[PDB]
Amino acid sequence: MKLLVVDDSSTMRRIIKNTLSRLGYEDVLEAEHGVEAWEKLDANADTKVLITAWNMPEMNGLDLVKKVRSDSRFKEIPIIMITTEGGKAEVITALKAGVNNYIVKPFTPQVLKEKLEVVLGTN
Ligand SMILES: [Mg+2]
Repeated sequence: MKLLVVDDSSTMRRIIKNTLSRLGYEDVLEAEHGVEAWEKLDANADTKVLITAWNMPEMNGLDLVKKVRSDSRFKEIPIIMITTEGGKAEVITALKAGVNNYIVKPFTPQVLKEKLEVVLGTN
């Protein structure tokens, strides 16, 4: 169960990684921007779950998600967006692009655990 977590906020990366860890998910690769996230996906196609923010330089997560969905080896990859984009327009925009679960920032560590548990259960 190989996860890639993409967020330009290093403390958010920390929280998601620790929370994944507490749910029994240890094989987490990180990225800061959509470009590095795409290169990582592209070079490590055995990745199982993409977790991405939206707002970031060097390609936003929306364009990251569309680029992932268009790729022939990532059509069924589960995509979780974790974003401050709480507006429904953005939720709609993102499900349209291929986002499968949407978690809205901000959250307590314990709220993130409950919410990731809903999507991923434990491993
Ligand atoms: Mg936040």
